[PDB]
Amino acid sequence: MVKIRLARFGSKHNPHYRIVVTDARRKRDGKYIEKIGYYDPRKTTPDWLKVDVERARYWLSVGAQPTDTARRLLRQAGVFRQE
Amino acid sequence: RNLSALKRHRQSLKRRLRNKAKKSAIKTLSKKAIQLAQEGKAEEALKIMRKAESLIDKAAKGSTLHKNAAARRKSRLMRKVRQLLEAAGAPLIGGGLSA
Amino acid sequence: MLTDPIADMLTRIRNATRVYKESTDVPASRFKEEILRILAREGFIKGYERVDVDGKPYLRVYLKYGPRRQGPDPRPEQVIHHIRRISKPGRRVYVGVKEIPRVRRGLGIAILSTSKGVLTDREARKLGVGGELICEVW
Amino acid sequence: GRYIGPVCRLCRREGVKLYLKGERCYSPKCAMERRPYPPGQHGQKRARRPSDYAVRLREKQKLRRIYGISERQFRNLFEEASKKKGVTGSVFLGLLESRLDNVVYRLGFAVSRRQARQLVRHGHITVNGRRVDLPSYRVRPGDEIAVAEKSRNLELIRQNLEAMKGRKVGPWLSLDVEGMKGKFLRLPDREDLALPVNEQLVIEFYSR
Amino acid sequence: PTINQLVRKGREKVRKKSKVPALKGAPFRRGVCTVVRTVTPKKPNSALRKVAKVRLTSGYEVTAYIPGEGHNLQEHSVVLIRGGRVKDLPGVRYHIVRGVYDAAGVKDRKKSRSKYGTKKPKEA
Amino acid sequence: PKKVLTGVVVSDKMQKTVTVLVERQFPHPLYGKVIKRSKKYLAHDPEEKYKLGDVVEIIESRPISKRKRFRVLRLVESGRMDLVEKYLIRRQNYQSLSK
RNA sequence: GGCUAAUCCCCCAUGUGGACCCGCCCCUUGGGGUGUGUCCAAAGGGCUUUGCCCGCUUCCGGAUGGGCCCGCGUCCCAUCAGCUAGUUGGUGGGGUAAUGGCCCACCAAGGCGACGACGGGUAGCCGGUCUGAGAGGAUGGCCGGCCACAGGGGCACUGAGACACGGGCCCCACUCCUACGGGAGGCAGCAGUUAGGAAUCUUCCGCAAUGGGCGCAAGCCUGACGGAGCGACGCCGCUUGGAGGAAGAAGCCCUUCGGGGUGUAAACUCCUGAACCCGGGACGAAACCCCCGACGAGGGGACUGACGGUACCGGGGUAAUAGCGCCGGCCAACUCCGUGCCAGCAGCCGCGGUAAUACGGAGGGCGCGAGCGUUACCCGGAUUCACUGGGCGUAAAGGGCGUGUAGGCGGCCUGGGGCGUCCCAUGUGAAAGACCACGGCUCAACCGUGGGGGAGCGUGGGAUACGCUCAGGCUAGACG
RNA sequence: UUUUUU
RNA sequence: GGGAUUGAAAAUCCC
Ligand SMILES: [Mg+2]
Ligand SMILES: [Mg+2]
Ligand SMILES: [Mg+2]
Ligand SMILES: [Mg+2]
Ligand SMILES: [Mg+2]
Ligand SMILES: [Mg+2]
Ligand SMILES: [Mg+2]
Ligand SMILES: [Mg+2]
Ligand SMILES: [Mg+2]
Ligand SMILES: [Mg+2]
Ligand SMILES: [Mg+2]
Ligand SMILES: [Mg+2]
Ligand SMILES: [Mg+2]
Ligand SMILES: [Mg+2]
Ligand SMILES: [Mg+2]
Ligand SMILES: [Mg+2]
Ligand SMILES: [Mg+2]
Ligand SMILES: [Mg+2]
Ligand SMILES: [Mg+2]
Ligand SMILES: [Mg+2]
Ligand SMILES: [Mg+2]
Ligand SMILES: [Mg+2]
Ligand SMILES: [Mg+2]
Ligand SMILES: [Mg+2]
Ligand SMILES: [Mg+2]
Ligand SMILES: [Mg+2]
Ligand SMILES: [Mg+2]
Ligand SMILES: [Mg+2]
Ligand SMILES: [Mg+2]
Ligand SMILES: [Mg+2]
Ligand SMILES: [Mg+2]
Ligand SMILES: [Mg+2]
Ligand SMILES: [Mg+2]
Ligand SMILES: [Mg+2]
Ligand SMILES: [Mg+2]
Ligand SMILES: [Mg+2]
Ligand SMILES: [Mg+2]
Ligand SMILES: [Mg+2]
Ligand SMILES: [Mg+2]
Ligand SMILES: [Mg+2]
Ligand SMILES: [Mg+2]
Ligand SMILES: [Mg+2]
Ligand SMILES: [Mg+2]
Ligand SMILES: [Mg+2]
Ligand SMILES: [Mg+2]
Ligand SMILES: [Mg+2]
Ligand SMILES: [Mg+2]
Ligand SMILES: [Mg+2]
Ligand SMILES: [Mg+2]
Ligand SMILES: [Mg+2]
Ligand SMILES: [Mg+2]
Ligand SMILES: [Mg+2]
Ligand SMILES: [Mg+2]
Ligand SMILES: [Mg+2]
Ligand SMILES: [Mg+2]
Ligand SMILES: [Mg+2]
Ligand SMILES: [Mg+2]
Ligand SMILES: [Mg+2]
Ligand SMILES: [Mg+2]
Ligand SMILES: [Mg+2]
Ligand SMILES: [Mg+2]
Ligand SMILES: [Mg+2]
Ligand SMILES: [Mg+2]
Ligand SMILES: [Mg+2]
Ligand SMILES: [Mg+2]
Ligand SMILES: [Mg+2]
Ligand SMILES: [Mg+2]
Ligand SMILES: [Mg+2]
Ligand SMILES: [Mg+2]
Ligand SMILES: [Mg+2]
Ligand SMILES: [Mg+2]
Ligand SMILES: [Mg+2]
Ligand SMILES: [Mg+2]
Ligand SMILES: [Mg+2]
Ligand SMILES: [Mg+2]
Ligand SMILES: [Mg+2]
Ligand SMILES: [Mg+2]
Ligand SMILES: [Mg+2]
Ligand SMILES: [Mg+2]
Ligand SMILES: [Mg+2]
Ligand SMILES: [Mg+2]
Ligand SMILES: [Mg+2]
Ligand SMILES: [Mg+2]
Ligand SMILES: [Mg+2]
Ligand SMILES: [Mg+2]
Ligand SMILES: [Mg+2]
Ligand SMILES: [Mg+2]
Ligand SMILES: [Mg+2]
Ligand SMILES: [Mg+2]
Ligand SMILES: [Mg+2]
Ligand SMILES: [Mg+2]
Ligand SMILES: [Mg+2]
Ligand SMILES: [Mg+2]
Ligand SMILES: [Mg+2]
Ligand SMILES: [Mg+2]
Ligand SMILES: [Mg+2]
Ligand SMILES: [Mg+2]
Ligand SMILES: [Mg+2]
Ligand SMILES: [Mg+2]
Ligand SMILES: [Mg+2]
Ligand SMILES: [Mg+2]
Ligand SMILES: [Mg+2]
Ligand SMILES: [Mg+2]
Ligand SMILES: [Mg+2]
Ligand SMILES: [Mg+2]
Ligand SMILES: [Mg+2]
Ligand SMILES: [Mg+2]
Ligand SMILES: [Mg+2]
Ligand SMILES: [Mg+2]
Ligand SMILES: [Mg+2]
Ligand SMILES: [Mg+2]
Ligand SMILES: [Mg+2]
Ligand SMILES: [Mg+2]
Ligand SMILES: [Mg+2]
Ligand SMILES: [Mg+2]
Ligand SMILES: [Mg+2]
Ligand SMILES: [Mg+2]
Ligand SMILES: [Mg+2]
Ligand SMILES: [Mg+2]
Ligand SMILES: [Mg+2]
Ligand SMILES: [Mg+2]
Ligand SMILES: [Mg+2]
Ligand SMILES: [Mg+2]
Ligand SMILES: [Mg+2]
Ligand SMILES: [Mg+2]
Ligand SMILES: [Mg+2]
Ligand SMILES: [Mg+2]
Ligand SMILES: [Mg+2]
Ligand SMILES: [Mg+2]
Ligand SMILES: [Mg+2]
Ligand SMILES: [Mg+2]
Ligand SMILES: [Zn+2]
Repeated sequence: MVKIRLARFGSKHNPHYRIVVTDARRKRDGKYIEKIGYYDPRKTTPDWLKVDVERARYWLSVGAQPTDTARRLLRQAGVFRQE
Repeated sequence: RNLSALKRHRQSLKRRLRNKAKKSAIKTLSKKAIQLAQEGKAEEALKIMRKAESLIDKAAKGSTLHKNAAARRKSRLMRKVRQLLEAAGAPLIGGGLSA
Repeated sequence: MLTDPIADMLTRIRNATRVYKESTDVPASRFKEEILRILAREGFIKGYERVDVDGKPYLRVYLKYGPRRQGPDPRPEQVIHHIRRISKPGRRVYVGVKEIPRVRRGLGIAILSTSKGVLTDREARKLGVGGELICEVW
Repeated sequence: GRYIGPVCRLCRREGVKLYLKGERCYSPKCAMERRPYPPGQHGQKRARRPSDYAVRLREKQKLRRIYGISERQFRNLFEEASKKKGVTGSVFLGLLESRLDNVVYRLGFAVSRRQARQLVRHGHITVNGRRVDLPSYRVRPGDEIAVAEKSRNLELIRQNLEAMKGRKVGPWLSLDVEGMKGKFLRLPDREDLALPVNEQLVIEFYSR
Repeated sequence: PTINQLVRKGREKVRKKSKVPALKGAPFRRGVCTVVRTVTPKKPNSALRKVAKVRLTSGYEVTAYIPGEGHNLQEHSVVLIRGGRVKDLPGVRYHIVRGVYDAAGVKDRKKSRSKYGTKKPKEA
Repeated sequence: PKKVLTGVVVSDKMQKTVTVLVERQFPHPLYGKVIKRSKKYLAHDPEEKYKLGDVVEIIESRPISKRKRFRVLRLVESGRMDLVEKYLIRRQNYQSLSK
């Protein structure tokens, strides 16, 4: 089952994530299908979250499955906002 | 010690017996049907070949033959019967095969 | 038989200039004639002309040299200091348009044979085509 | 930890006045006064014609010892400049002159380089309002290098800024003397520096 | 060689042979001494150079030079082998590390103490 | 694209199969000159059409046997034994250079 | 031996539909449609119990992951030259998801090799990394991708997937239990022990974060992971003070006995304040969940730390580790005494046999500095395997000579083709790295965001000078 | 015969 | 093992 989740790319005590589409069976930091954004949890920069919604909306159409965290971020960039 | 994935091996052997036996009947009926075709008896070969087909497609319902593996045997069976029935043909029952 | 007629011609010119011949004949071929045209255009020779020698065509090449020099060895400077065949038989040398070399930091030429014709490097880079690299001349 | 030891001895071995001592390299005591010969037992002996290497070596030391840097940071700085676009020679200088510790000296907040080093290391120096206690920190063009108001009442700072009234500052620097502020306007040019150093000799030192 | 010749046979990379068969190409190797000798050197010099035969953990038996002014090395002491030859004795390719298991460092050595394996003294 | 090659038939002697010899030209990666290698492909000929000396196109196909992954696309040119005798003579030279 | 439940197993039914034989139609390898005939479906549970949630069945498609096939590339030895019996192909069959000598029966007698077969040696491969002006050489640790293995060897079962590290069977070696009949094991998982070795760590904390498994969920499991510990092992930042201070103390060192040197260095005067103490004290954490709204969008609200009372901020505040190598030339830095071919140094050339800047110590100097030296190995200098970029009269090197096989190479003119070669477009060239730019840790190392490049190969389009090829002609080469 | 050519 | 001997050694010669 292909999934939308976070991969860790920071350094020790400096985490930086890549919101990422990959098969749930690969390592969390290993090869992935597409990079669909990034996440800085410590909010060190004015832009610590980006998505490219229209691409995230694609992978949900074909049945990717976001983590509880990935979804919490996708909702922040309004992938699911429908008005 | 004593991980209870041993339960998995237990069930393994049960399924072994189920699959094993289903296939035994497939083989025993196919050979029976081909024999009658080779011996010219057209009605009896068809009546049997139908059960073989039914037994085959039924084994595909479970995890025994699941794939196109079922179609192989069905294909090879119907082929051999109709050909072996090409010796004083007269395909009496005509049930299984096509006009 | 002659082995590489072009290097042969390049050498006829090379050997003739070192003794300051006024002219030199090379056996006539159209391809050779197209090399001689680039040199004549580029100012390395006065020029060439077709001519017969015992029935068979040849090409007189009219070399040029500098002014007579001062004390010992008055012999003039050469116009062709260096001529060297690059792509020979038995090892052929082709270059793409980006692989075309800068000869003597621009003060020389490199005669390319391209699908658009025998060109100098500058003309070939401007025409945007590569090809077989015939020789450096500087 | 950088070189810590006698200094007006290095004034001597280079044969040029080195101003690492701050004051008294101005007063007639620098020992470049009435002792310009190198240190040691063989100082007064007639020197042998230096090797082509010996020249290039003494020239880098002339430069490195001026800024009070370990060869490590010094060599890294140089290999940095040979990569950046522009003259490897001058760019190198602009990077040493961008060191905070040197900037503090150039701005006359401290008497010497070494004293400016201690002022930074002890947090007395502000960069754009924040404290910076790293001497190696590189100053950007435009940054405000001030004195932390905690130390603005300190007698060593009021001492050095007292003598700074009316003294002129570098064409790439400017300072407010009362509020103890200061600004790094732009990188300095080769011409801007009066350093008695031939950079081309230093580039040639690292060619080998 | 014609280009064709290079296409047919080509150049041959030169294989460099090792000057130190301290096997596994290790940086050091430890061994046990067999003899402790003193050997006369090659032509232009003369002295009594102290050496030792050593059975190695590599399975080899080789001579080794004992550096320094004096040594405590005996017939049965165990030692560490360094590598690097002694020019003026033939067939001596490896040195001995002083300050290792049973080869004491050189006493009263005050200049080059990393080599010769001696500690730092006190000054009153 | 299924790879397409063009070579010459050098072996008739199998059943429903021909040996096609496919030459190749390229610059040497270091020494540059244009060098000429050539590899033999076992091509499938179901109708036994093609013969010795025929220059044929060959096309990457679904495996027919071991060693057989190409079929004969079309006949480019028929009957040039000069190409075959170049290969025959070469193979025949191998009987020296042993002992 | 006996009883029993089910989302366990089976039979009948319904045939959306799919499977199979045959026919036909379109496509073109076994792709898609169609007709007749035959064969094939299922399982329930939960509640806010009239409706909804979790599931079940057959089929079409998507997505992701993978099997198999092909072109090209992929180390050394020719003192390995001939190898091959399922071996090469064929017909039919078995097998599998599927092609295939994958296996089988029968037929034909083939297949491979100097363009290196067969044999031997060595070795996981790549992204990359080190080096180098480059071309190249070397390498494949960490991180990322593919592969193979799980004490050695073989085999299957279960399953969507395995021929399965912590699953099963058998043979072998080894350890443990053994009532001697027979059994149990399998750290190349994390730590840890032991052996070998020059040498490589904690039987640590945690489920708080990210990710994975099961579950409606609550939650459970996770030595993946996130953190801490030890080791200057690497990199980076940082301290061992700063300013004043004698034409210049003592000591030590040299001396022409005048003096010179260590050296503003110390002492001493003033200032700052690494350590350490005190107070405060994190980001990493917002969802899952609950409530509103329809269990959607959206809004609202609540719990949740290993690191850790650590980072960091504020207050107080002490002058507070320096070492190691070298000083004959290459190569930066020199004098005295000691020793007399001794003791010793030595990377090479060489020093030492009574004045040694080369041994040993001292004084001094040079170089780096929490490091500095050494040994091993790799590239470099080495244009010393020479593609870039070398050579063979006497320096290493022309085969004793001919004949000629393969191969390499090919005069002048025209035309066709467009294989090499060149141009355009396009796909591919994962990420990380490298490069440029900006940004986040006070800087940096480290990390983040964005940008550009790229040989190679696929595909489409084009050019035709040169090389290739086919057709024609010439006579200067060659032959008669 | 051995080192050292000053 | 100390003297002659040599720049110093080997050798040779002397207690
Ligand atoms: Mg996977
Ligand atoms: Mg993005
Ligand atoms: Mg935002
Ligand atoms: Mg956004
Ligand atoms: Mg989770
Ligand atoms: Mg949507
Ligand atoms: Mg709306
Ligand atoms: Mg068990
Ligand atoms: Mg279970
Ligand atoms: Mg039976
Ligand atoms: Mg039935
Ligand atoms: Mg199965
Ligand atoms: Mg060339
Ligand atoms: Mg190209
Ligand atoms: Mg160029
Ligand atoms: Mg070039
Ligand atoms: Mg253009
Ligand atoms: Mg530069
Ligand atoms: Mg530039
Ligand atoms: Mg100033
Ligand atoms: Mg300026
Ligand atoms: Mg360099
Ligand atoms: Mg090759
Ligand atoms: Mg060849
Ligand atoms: Mg070779
Ligand atoms: Mg070895
Ligand atoms: Mg051995
Ligand atoms: Mg051994
Ligand atoms: Mg050595
Ligand atoms: Mg061909
Ligand atoms: Mg045939
Ligand atoms: Mg090749
Ligand atoms: Mg190569
Ligand atoms: Mg090349
Ligand atoms: Mg066909
Ligand atoms: Mg066609
Ligand atoms: Mg051929
Ligand atoms: Mg029972
Ligand atoms: Mg029972
Ligand atoms: Mg039914
Ligand atoms: Mg229907
Ligand atoms: Mg038919
Ligand atoms: Mg029907
Ligand atoms: Mg069921
Ligand atoms: Mg219900
Ligand atoms: Mg109900
Ligand atoms: Mg109920
Ligand atoms: Mg697919
Ligand atoms: Mg696929
Ligand atoms: Mg080898
Ligand atoms: Mg074979
Ligand atoms: Mg065999
Ligand atoms: Mg056999
Ligand atoms: Mg078959
Ligand atoms: Mg299977
Ligand atoms: Mg089949
Ligand atoms: Mg047959
Ligand atoms: Mg081949
Ligand atoms: Mg061949
Ligand atoms: Mg082998
Ligand atoms: Mg191996
Ligand atoms: Mg580089
Ligand atoms: Mg390589
Ligand atoms: Mg390798
Ligand atoms: Mg390689
Ligand atoms: Mg390799
Ligand atoms: Mg590891
Ligand atoms: Mg890496
Ligand atoms: Mg990591
Ligand atoms: Mg790896
Ligand atoms: Mg692969
Ligand atoms: Mg195995
Ligand atoms: Mg095994
Ligand atoms: Mg399953
Ligand atoms: Mg496996
Ligand atoms: Mg396996
Ligand atoms: Mg295990
Ligand atoms: Mg077990
Ligand atoms: Mg068992
Ligand atoms: Mg051993
Ligand atoms: Mg041990
Ligand atoms: Mg660890
Ligand atoms: Mg679930
Ligand atoms: Mg509930
Ligand atoms: Mg547990
Ligand atoms: Mg970890
Ligand atoms: Mg450091
Ligand atoms: Mg001082
Ligand atoms: Mg304070
Ligand atoms: Mg938090
Ligand atoms: Mg928060
Ligand atoms: Mg939770
Ligand atoms: Mg409600
Ligand atoms: Mg919400
Ligand atoms: Mg404080
Ligand atoms: Mg002090
Ligand atoms: Mg010198
Ligand atoms: Mg020494
Ligand atoms: Mg004496
Ligand atoms: Mg003396
Ligand atoms: Mg002497
Ligand atoms: Mg000395
Ligand atoms: Mg000495
Ligand atoms: Mg000293
Ligand atoms: Mg080191
Ligand atoms: Mg080397
Ligand atoms: Mg080289
Ligand atoms: Mg050599
Ligand atoms: Mg060459
Ligand atoms: Mg050149
Ligand atoms: Mg040479
Ligand atoms: Mg020759
Ligand atoms: Mg001779
Ligand atoms: Mg001869
Ligand atoms: Mg001949
Ligand atoms: Mg020939
Ligand atoms: Mg030609
Ligand atoms: Mg030809
Ligand atoms: Mg044409
Ligand atoms: Mg045509
Ligand atoms: Mg073309
Ligand atoms: Mg491209
Ligand atoms: Mg990349
Ligand atoms: Mg590089
Ligand atoms: Mg910054
Ligand atoms: Mg590109
Ligand atoms: Mg194309
Ligand atoms: Mg005639
Ligand atoms: Mg004649
Ligand atoms: Mg005599
Ligand atoms: Mg001499
Ligand atoms: Zn001074």
